[PDB]
Amino acid sequence: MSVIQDDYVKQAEQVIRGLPKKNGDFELTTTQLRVLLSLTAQLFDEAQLSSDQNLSPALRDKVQYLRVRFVYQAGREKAVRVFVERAGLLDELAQIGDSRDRLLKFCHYMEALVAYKKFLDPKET
Amino acid sequence: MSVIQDDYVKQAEQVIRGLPKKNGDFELTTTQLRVLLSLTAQLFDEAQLSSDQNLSPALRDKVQYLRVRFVYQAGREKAVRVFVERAGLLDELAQIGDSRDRLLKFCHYMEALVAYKKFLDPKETS
Amino acid sequence: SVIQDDYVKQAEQVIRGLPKKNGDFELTTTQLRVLLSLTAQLFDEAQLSSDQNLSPALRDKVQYLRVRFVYQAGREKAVRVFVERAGLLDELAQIGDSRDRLLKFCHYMEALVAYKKFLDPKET
Amino acid sequence: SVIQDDYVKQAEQVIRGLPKKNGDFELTTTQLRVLLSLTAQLFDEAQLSSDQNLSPALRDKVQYLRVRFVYQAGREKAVRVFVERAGLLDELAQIGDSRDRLLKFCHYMEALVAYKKFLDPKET
Amino acid sequence: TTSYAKIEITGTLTVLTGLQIGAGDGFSAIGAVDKPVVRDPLSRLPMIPGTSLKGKVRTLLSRQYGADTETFYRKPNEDHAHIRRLFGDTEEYMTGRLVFRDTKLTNKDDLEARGAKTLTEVKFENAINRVTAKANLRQMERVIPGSEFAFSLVYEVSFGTPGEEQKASLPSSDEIIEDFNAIARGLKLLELDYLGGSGTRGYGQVKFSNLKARAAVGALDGSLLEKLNHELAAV
Amino acid sequence: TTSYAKIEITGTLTVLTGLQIGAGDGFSAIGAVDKPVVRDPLSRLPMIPGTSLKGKVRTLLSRQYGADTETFYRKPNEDHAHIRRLFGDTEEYMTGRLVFRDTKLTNKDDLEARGAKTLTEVKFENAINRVTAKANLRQMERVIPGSEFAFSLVYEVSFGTPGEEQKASLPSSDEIIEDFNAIARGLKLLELDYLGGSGTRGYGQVKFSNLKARAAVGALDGSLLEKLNHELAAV
Amino acid sequence: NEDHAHIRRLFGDTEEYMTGRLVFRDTKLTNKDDLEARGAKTLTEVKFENAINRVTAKANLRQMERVIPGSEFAFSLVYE
Repeated sequence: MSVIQDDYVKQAEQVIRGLPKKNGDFELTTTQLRVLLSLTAQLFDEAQLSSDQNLSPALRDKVQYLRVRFVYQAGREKAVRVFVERAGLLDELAQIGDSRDRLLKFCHYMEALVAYKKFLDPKET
Repeated sequence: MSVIQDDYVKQAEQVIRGLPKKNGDFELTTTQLRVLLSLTAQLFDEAQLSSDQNLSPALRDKVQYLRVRFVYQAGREKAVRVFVERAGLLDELAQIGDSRDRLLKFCHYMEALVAYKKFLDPKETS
Repeated sequence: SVIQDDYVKQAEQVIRGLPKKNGDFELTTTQLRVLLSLTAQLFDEAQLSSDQNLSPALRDKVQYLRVRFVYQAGREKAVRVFVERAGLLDELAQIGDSRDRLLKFCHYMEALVAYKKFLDPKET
Repeated sequence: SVIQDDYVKQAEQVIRGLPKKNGDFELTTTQLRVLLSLTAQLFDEAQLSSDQNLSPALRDKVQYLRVRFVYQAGREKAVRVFVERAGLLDELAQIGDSRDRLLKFCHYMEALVAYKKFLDPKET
Repeated sequence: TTSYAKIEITGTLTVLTGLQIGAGDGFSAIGAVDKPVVRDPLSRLPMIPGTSLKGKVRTLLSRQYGADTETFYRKPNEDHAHIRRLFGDTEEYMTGRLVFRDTKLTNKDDLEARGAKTLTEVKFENAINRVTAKANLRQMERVIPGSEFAFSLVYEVSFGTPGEEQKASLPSSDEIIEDFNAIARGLKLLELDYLGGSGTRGYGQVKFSNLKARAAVGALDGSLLEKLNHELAAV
Repeated sequence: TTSYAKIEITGTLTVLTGLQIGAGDGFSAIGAVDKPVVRDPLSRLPMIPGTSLKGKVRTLLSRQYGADTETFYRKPNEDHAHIRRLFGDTEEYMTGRLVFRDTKLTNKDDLEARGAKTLTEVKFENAINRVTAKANLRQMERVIPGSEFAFSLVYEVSFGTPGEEQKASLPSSDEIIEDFNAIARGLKLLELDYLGGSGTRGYGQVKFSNLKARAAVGALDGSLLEKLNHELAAV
Repeated sequence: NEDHAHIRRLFGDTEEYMTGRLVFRDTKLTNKDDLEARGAKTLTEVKFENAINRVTAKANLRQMERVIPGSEFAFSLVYE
């Protein structure tokens, strides 16, 4: 019951090409997601060095906090709300109960949406 | 004891959905909780830096002031009155006592209610 | 001394025992807004002060507060049952010159107007 | 396929036509050092394999390299012109289950950086 | 002009009828009225925030210039070139030239020298019905009419923001007179108005006294500071 | 000079009106205002960065040196030769002789003893539409007045970057007093101006106290450390 | 190679004192468990800076990453 279609690079291109543009550019920039791309790097570098097949309760604690920080950021921003509901990130964060393998697929799918975000439009240098 | 359940993020989603409507747009705003959210953040920044599992007497008299500002704020607003009763914030504040990890448990549950309040509500988002 | 250590628990039982008419709570929160604006300024200068013993000016202001609790409870039947049940005229005689007796009194006083609005309708 | 036969003279066509600014060039090999190290660790591992179909442990190494080319081109201006004039991003999308298709990309990538450094007196 | 300068304009602001700026609205004390006033967060003194003082004078000056030229200025950045010169905008004059300040109460000891007990009074008001007259109550808090505030603002003389297609220059000494003439014209309009609050029901009548200019940084042109003190002489 | 030295200027920066150095983002995460302030990631205290204090003083000195010489400096490589040897550029004086430091709030326990429930206040401002007379509320956060930060600033006496066209030389005893006069002048302009944002509407007034120089490394002369303290006494 | 003789015998040069007597080491963060106990989410902070153009008064936002204050590194140095 995942949103990832086992390719996740075509799917990460089917999201950024469908984002609602404005008169000039996209309504979503990458400076609005810096607080969420900094918390997802701490989950990647912690779950990678773990040898177990299920998450530690100290590692499972900071997935609930990333789940709450996504809801708060999507609540006070219109462009982040239309981006979270398009990719399917808040429904996927409730699928990671304690699986290390389903947490690593989220971090691969997260940075395929950032790579095409820098590429598909200017004003990202 | 323990009016906050584990997996509190699922408990906070059902609290905000169970609020009165008043023509769609909610009766409760986050501006009515502004004097309360600025005191819980000061309490969370002082309990986190501590180390002992028992609260200092300079920290246990800021919990008693916080649970007397909740009662006064729920008395003169009817939108805040039902939200305090629906979430059980006065019963948890009386049962904190002196432990460090029933105060940090209260503040993590407090963040999830404000996070779901801005998400499930239009006439917001600026 | 009458004020306990956990003053919030005993300030709630005072409000539950106030007298009531066919409605409830004949004493309102507008009948003592001239007593609440004098208490809320004694709390400010006592907090900003640094010395432990009170000033001579910080005793003429406490002594003026005690003549207003009798001049307002005299001309009001609802107020004088509240002052005698909460014991506000007994506590103001204990504060001779100690600062922490004042701040413990002003914390207990503002825990009475918290449960005065919460334990009834008719106040917004 | 986008890669033509005798890619060595195709690779000289790409480096000869580039946005040469007021200096010599505008693209430097220090701007693609991260890409040149992930390719060299892929060519030196897919050559030592035996099966014609690529392993699933090598299938996700092509996927991380494809995301890496997309992120670098959108970040740097002078490397965005290089990846489309040479046709590199529409070449990584074809290597699904073929070992020899991976070697055609890596052999063509080696000839591009050889003429990149030889045709300017700034790099070495 | 000839050099860089900063001009300091000091004075005194005294309150004639009871003032209620009232931008607390929840942040204030627990034993307080429904609509409390702005206080200092440490010393609990009543205050004037300086954003209300700047926005009121810009609103009164946009109606004086909008009645002499017979146009309605719909929003800022559409104001006059004399209001957008000393107050800021976001189009061609990007910064002010006028720095307002927050103002605490000063004569606290002079009020307790007389017979004043609280720094803020509490006033009860009524709303009567024009048939079978019944009334509902409200309580208002306002600063007492003996209070005095230490008014001050700074004025800067420099190149400013010249724009991408222009040749930068300093404002001449004839232009500093027209800037100071519009300040004292905008301070005489405030003595008829009410500086925040109810106002039309008798609140916030205010008075200015002892307005004088200095030269805090750098010298002036000469025989120029005394004719800036004459524009401020008629308030 | 014929020696090497490192002089350290210490003092106290106090807060008169409320100060807001914004952060935009930066993880407050529980019901925070739309305009927060810069804090510390571990101690969670309000702080003043070294970029805000260096960049504000440099632009105030380029306005003064620029208007007194009738030249508008449009980039920091075009500044005066007394500005670029103190703050640095990328053509001739490669590194500046001054090192600014970040400051944190010191008197937290002093403010909590005098009755501060929070270290930052929340201010409710309100923009009024000129057509419909409606209300556009906003919430702003700022450091309360009375807060006090520890100020520190280092100065260096060495060869610097003596490029190939010139020979190397220590600064003489007349160039060091010429530099400390520009430091004391530049810190006196900040007291007649603001720090941070929203300063034309009353924010961010500061004041300097107890400025004193001290030779931490090396040997100065006998009548040099009393001439450098004579310059800092005018602030 | 033009430094003082006291400099070139501790740090080394290529003409007289071919190798230095001091051996420096690389150091990494040690109190990583002490920082996370006191409520530090990430080991680095992202700082937002600005560069105001003096002609048009416009902002130029940049983002810098830096190690937070309070960190500790186990210093080491060997002399021979």
